[PDB]
Amino acid sequence: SGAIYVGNYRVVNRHLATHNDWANLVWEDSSRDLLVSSTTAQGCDTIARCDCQTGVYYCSSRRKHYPVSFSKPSLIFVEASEYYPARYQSHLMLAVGHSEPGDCGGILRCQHGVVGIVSTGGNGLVGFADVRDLLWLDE
Ligand SMILES: COc1cccc(Cl)c1CC(=O)N1CCC[C@H](C(N)=O)C1
Ligand SMILES: [Zn+2]
Repeated sequence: SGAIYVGNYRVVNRHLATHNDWANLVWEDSSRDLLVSSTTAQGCDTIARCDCQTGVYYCSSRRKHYPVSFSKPSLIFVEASEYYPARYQSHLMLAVGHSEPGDCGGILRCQHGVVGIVSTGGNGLVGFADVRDLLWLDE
């Protein structure tokens, strides 16, 4: 579990979105595992606007923050699941690190702010859904 609260928006993994999230829908992309819904209160999360490849993410399964090196956002193959058929997920960044299914939602940050959220993992790797290109989150 986990969300990014920036201004009047809540950004969550599309596979984990609630009824409230779909009833207050702004944007959703199944191929990115992202869903953005509207909130009635203000959010103070800063979104990073950068090309950073290092940062720190929260791993709920270890109750710990881990520093990571990660790749550029890209189309990576993701295996089938109860949420999606086997497909290419776009805007995905991979890093070597620990993750478990309940780890989706954990925030990845750099010196400039929120980079993205945990969306995939397995085999000693963690995948992050990038949010740095969604410029409308701050406007
Ligand atoms: C079950 O595989 C692992 C293993 C380690 C870590 C993790 Cl987060 C998972 C879960 C995983 O990657 N999923 C399940 C939920 C939807 C994700 C997606 N974005 O398509 C794909
Ligand atoms: Zn950065």
